Amino acid sequence: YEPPVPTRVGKKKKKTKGPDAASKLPLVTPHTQCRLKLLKLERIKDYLLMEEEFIRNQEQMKPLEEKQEEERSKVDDLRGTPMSVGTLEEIIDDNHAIVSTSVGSEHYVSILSFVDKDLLEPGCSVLLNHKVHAVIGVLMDDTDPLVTVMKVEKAPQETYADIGGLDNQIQEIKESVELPLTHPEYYEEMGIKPPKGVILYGPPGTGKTLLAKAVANQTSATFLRVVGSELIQKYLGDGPKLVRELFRVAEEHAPSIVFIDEIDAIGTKR
Amino acid sequence: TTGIATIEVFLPPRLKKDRKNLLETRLHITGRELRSKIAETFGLQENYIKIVINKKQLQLGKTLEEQGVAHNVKAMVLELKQSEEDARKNF
Amino acid sequence: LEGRTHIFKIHARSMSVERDIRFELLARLCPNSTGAEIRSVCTEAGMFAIRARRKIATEKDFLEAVNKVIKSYAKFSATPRYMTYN
Amino acid sequence: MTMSGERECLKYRLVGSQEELASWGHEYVRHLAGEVAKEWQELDDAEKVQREPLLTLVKEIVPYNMAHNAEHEACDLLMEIEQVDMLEKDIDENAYAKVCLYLTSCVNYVPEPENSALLRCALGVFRKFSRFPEALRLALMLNDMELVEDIFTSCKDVVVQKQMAFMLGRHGVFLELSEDVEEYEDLTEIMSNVQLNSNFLALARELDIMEPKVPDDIYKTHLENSARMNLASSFVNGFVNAAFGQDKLLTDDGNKWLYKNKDHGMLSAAASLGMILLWDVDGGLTQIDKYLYSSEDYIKSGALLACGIVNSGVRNECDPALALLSDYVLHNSNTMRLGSIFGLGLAYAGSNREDVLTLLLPVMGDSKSSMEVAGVTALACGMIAVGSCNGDVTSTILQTIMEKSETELKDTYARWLPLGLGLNHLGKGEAIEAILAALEVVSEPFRSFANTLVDVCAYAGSGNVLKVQQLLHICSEHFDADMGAHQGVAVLGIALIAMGEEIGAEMALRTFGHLLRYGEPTLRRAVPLALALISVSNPRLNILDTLSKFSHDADPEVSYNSIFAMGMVGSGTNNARLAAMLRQLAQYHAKDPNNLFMVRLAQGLTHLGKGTLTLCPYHSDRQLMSQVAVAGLLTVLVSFLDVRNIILGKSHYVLYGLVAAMQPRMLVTFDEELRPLPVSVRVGQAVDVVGQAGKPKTITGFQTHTTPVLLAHGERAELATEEFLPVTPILEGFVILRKNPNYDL
Amino acid sequence: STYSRQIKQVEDDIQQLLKKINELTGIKESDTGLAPPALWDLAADKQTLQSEQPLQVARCTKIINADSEDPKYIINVKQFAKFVVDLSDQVAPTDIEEGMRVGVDRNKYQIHIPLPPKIDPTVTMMQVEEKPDVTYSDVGGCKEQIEKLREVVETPLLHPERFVNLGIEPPKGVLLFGPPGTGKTLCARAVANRTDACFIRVIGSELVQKYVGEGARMVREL
Ligand SMILES: Nc1ncnc2c1ncn2[C@@H]1O[C@H](COP(=O)(O)OP(=O)(O)OP(=O)(O)O)[C@@H](O)[C@H]1O
Ligand SMILES: Nc1ncnc2c1ncn2[C@@H]1O[C@H](COP(=O)(O)OP(=O)(O)OP(=O)(O)O)[C@@H](O)[C@H]1O
Ligand SMILES: [Mg+2]
Ligand SMILES: [Mg+2]
Repeated sequence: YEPPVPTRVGKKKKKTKGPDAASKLPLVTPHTQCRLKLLKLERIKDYLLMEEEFIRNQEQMKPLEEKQEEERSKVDDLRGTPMSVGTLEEIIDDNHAIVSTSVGSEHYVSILSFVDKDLLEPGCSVLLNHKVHAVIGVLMDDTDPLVTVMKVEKAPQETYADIGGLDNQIQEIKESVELPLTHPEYYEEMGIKPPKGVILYGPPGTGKTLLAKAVANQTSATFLRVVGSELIQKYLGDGPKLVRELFRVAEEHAPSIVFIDEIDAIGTKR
Repeated sequence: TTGIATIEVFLPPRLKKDRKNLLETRLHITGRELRSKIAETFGLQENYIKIVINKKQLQLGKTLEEQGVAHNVKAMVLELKQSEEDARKNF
Repeated sequence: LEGRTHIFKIHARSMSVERDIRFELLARLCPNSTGAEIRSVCTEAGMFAIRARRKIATEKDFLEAVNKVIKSYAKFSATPRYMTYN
Repeated sequence: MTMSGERECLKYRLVGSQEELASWGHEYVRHLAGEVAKEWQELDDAEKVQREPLLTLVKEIVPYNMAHNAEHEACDLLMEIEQVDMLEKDIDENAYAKVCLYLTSCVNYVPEPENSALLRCALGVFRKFSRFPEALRLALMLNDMELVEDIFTSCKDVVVQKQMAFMLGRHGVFLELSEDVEEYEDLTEIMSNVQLNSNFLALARELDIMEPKVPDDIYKTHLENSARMNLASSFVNGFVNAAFGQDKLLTDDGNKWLYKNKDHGMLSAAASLGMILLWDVDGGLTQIDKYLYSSEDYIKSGALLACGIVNSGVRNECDPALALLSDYVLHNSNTMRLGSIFGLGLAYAGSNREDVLTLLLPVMGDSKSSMEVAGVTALACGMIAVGSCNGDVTSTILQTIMEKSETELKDTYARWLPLGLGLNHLGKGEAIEAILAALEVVSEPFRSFANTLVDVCAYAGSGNVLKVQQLLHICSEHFDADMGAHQGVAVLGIALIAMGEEIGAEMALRTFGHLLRYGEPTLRRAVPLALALISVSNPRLNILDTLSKFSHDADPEVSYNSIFAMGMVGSGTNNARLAAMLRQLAQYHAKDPNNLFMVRLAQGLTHLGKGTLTLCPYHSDRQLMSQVAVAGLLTVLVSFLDVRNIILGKSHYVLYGLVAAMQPRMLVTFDEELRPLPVSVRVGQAVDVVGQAGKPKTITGFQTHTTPVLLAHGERAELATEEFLPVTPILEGFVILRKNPNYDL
Repeated sequence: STYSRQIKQVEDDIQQLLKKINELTGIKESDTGLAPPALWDLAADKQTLQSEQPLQVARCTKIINADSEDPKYIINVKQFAKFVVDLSDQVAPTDIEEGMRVGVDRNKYQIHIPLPPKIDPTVTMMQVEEKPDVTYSDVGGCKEQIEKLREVVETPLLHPERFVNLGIEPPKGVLLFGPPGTGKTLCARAVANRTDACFIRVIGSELVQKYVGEGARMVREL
């Protein structure tokens, strides 16, 4: 007996998330309403016409069993109902995986073809057939309550005009969290990456959190707010775990701004 | 002119000489004499050179006019590793 | 000094610097500085040039960057405390 | 201006006051110009006495549009009325670059005859301003040999002529200058690429990659938790060390290694020894000579083909390859023949040399010449006469094709006979109708295969959506193999036509996906070849993932083609991710000799020339098509339509056709005396700069390197400083730099 | 502006065409992890669902009478049960060892396939799959340090033949130390970029766990 050899390189899912999928039409330039943009749009249109005619013909002389709605119905029949929710423990092969159900019992099952195999990573929530436990899908994990806790859903109403006297501070923070997003061409032409991190320090009530609110008002990036004392957890390793998950959520919603307010409170308070 | 041929010859870049160099010789001579004088005229060892005239390999036995050589003809020098007889005897 | 000059060359490679930037002088101006401080000096020189709406960073910009990073930020430097640990 | 204004807004401005147009507004005159074009389309011949004021309106509108940086809007006006000719009259020195750039960007989509019309108009604008390098590029896009000669001899600047000679040598176009022309010697040497080997070796020494690489360093078997194996390893050794002149495995005593291969493997392995000596004719033949005297039938002909591989891409004034290969094209042994014609074709690709073609042509008609030999002869004679529409080659290929029996045409080597024919008329367009009429008399299903092949080769790199529609109609009707052979050619033809411009290629990627999804095996056995052709040396992740999804395909031919396409797509890119995928496939396909051989081939291609070579047929900012590179890629890919019998069979030497497509992804800056000149440059992904006015950046995500740097696909390079002025705007290949008078003022 | 009306007309036509194409082909769902229909091998999926039976993961505990022709294997099926089973006819007796994970059927629980050892998913994700974008050319002033690091962590892997011949056992551990910002993690990223073997990044704070002995378990599984 020989162990199976996967054909996919690595064990992690595809990094790209939430793309245009099959609607990734080529970027036509220039955006100006000129005849060259017109010609590029016509070329895309002719390729779409050819594609449409070809697909219509193929589906026309395809068998009654092999039709888009018929194949979708067959996929539903293959999945069956209900579809159990298990945990992807290991990817043994391209079409074989060890998955653990909610009762803690593991099974060496087969991954069916219609499963999005690039969405499979260890620990991901998978959907399995009720009877044979074969992997029939991958469950799009719902937003964590902690993800909701960090993310600032509505931008604060405090703007830069509501801040008085912090002209230099506003300029310095804009050069690091606002200008790199609105005008990246400055940094690209200068050959430097923007200033990596920014810490606002000063006596209480001076306007550090007010400036952070003003940044959150006029930012196109996801804003995550965390108080330093929130990083102190009740269990060992839960603090590092929370920090790791906070920056994982920051990476998920890129571009993003992570505001670790009152950071010193992690150490000054016991 | 007067039965003397202007043969422009090409030298390998290893011998860092003027690649656009000229040889002058009779045509009654044969490929053996031409090869020997080509080796002498630019400081080369005769045993390890192949000669290319008129986009054809220089047959050594046949004389130049019966070879097909003419005036202002291009020549090419090939450095050889292992002699023809020694390469043939090698295996 | 040689290592700091090398780091300055590494981080200012893609910079739109002037023609006569004395990177050896800049390396001499920050005796005990980590490579991160040198990268920040390059970035802050670029930021000084950008703030003045200039596409090329002069030597004066690098001098102000050294003053801001090596000197002004020296209160927060992790270096003096951490070389006792190493 | 407010309502439709059909034949109205023009009319009152035409009959009313005829004062300066811009006095009535920019928007009003824009609407007036649009209406002018609309009614110009309506007007017939009998209304030629109706355009008297219209010419005045356009002659006043064009300078007005150029005054307010609305040059692109001006361009549409003369484009619609098909009267771009007077544009060159009103071009100023502040806008020639923008108008020429826009017109050139438009040419990829307008069909004939507006194709050549726009091309010649932009060429005239460039010529008026003495922008000789871009004028030469534009003429090369027009394949107008007379115009190439006129542009080359019109310029009085010797340095500009040297840069133009470098461009011509890269493109594979050669000129026979007159001895009266000053600096004839060096110009001819530049155009003949005799110094290409020395420049490449100097680069490699500078880029400290001169050390030879054993195929073990590519396989990396120590990280992994036969005759075919040896032949694959020889191919990897040839590909990785291509054009380097040194190898630890064949440049040493390679007799043990060379005899480690068996049967036709010895054919390729010895021929592989010519790959390391690519472009190094003088030194390469010095190593071929030792194996030229081998008694074994395969070794001598392998060295014969290695001769042509060595001479490929470089034009030697005293033809060595012809001399060494002429005496073996009618040899009694078919293997000595096979090596000789293929080497001669590789050595003189894109030359249209009448002497070589006359020496080679009777070989196809020889009785002793097998079908393999006839196909090889067709491939060669096509490669010499690629895009030339040679009458002799066409006539003899037609004679050979119709002389063969119907059962003889069942052999897949006959598939090479139209290809060379197709190579003869590569990119010519509508010059195949006589050829198609001649092919109509050929029996079927070979007639459909031949017709598809020649038609595609004629419309290669044109983007003609009509021909793509015809090819998709051919692909539509599937047959429950023997009758469906030409479907794979049509699938390859979609790529061969759509490769011209980026939008068409990205659009055709979806069509290739649909062909892989709905198509039959023979239909889907060619989609990987189409993906490789349309994205060669361009390892974009979409095509790589698509090919990976089918690497372990149920159909063995689909698997082989997908693996080879993965290799070709990242060929010469040295892609780390693709190398990891290929290693994983080698582990997965360990017990499958054919799939493992394909994986080794892909690994060898991925590190072609140690990452310093490219197989992409497009240079000069992906606007100039290299006909020799297209011919080599076409040879290999069409031979891959029968990978079971040709590649995996006894005819793997056809892979050396890729030698015709090997060029260095180069940026070497030379002084005015042709010595190397290191300069700081910025290399970054190319950015389209059509439309947006002012000075837009043409590169994004760039880095600063010294000039001896390798440019990836789609990566432009701009001089970082202004100390030097480039002779040509395109910073690819060999570029000459001149000291800027403004710098250090 | 003269082309604007035609621009919008052709753009709307293109959007309608794209929607129409997606109607016949697919691209939908994506919340239940459905692959695009171009990859649906439904007949093979049905054949797999019928022929390929599910296998419960158990752990072999003891082999009784391994010498004779009737060896019985005590398996511990996770949270399910414990059984005394026998190997299937398609598994060699020497392919199953005590203490290794196996996969058995649901009817007679006969051992059907030996399985890889269980590894924590958090440990599995610790291995680097995307190499960093830092080379040794991005580290300045550390010539001797980089050379010493490479001749321990890179050279023995690249060219082991230079070490076995002289009976040489290369060092198997390197500690990079220095003040913050000096380039320790930069050099580690350079190593991970240049390396070809499996590279695993472990942060010390990741080895701190809530429960007793869990960190040692993660180290053992690593
Ligand atoms: N410079 C200022 N201009 C205008 N309003 C200000 C300024 N500084 C503070 N404020 C007001 O004071 C309020 C409270 O200050 P804020 O919470 O921003 O201070 P802080 O420096 O972040 O303090 P802490 O250290 O206590 O977190 C703000 O919401 C804002 O309305
Ligand atoms: N020798 C160096 N050459 C070039 N750049 C350097 C060098 N040392 C540090 N840098 C720069 O400074 C940054 C400091 O980050 P780095 O990961 O190297 O720090 P570190 O030594 O691991 O610090 P810490 O001990 O806080 O983890 C690097 O990302 C790099 O950009
Ligand atoms: Mg606060
Ligand atoms: Mg660190």
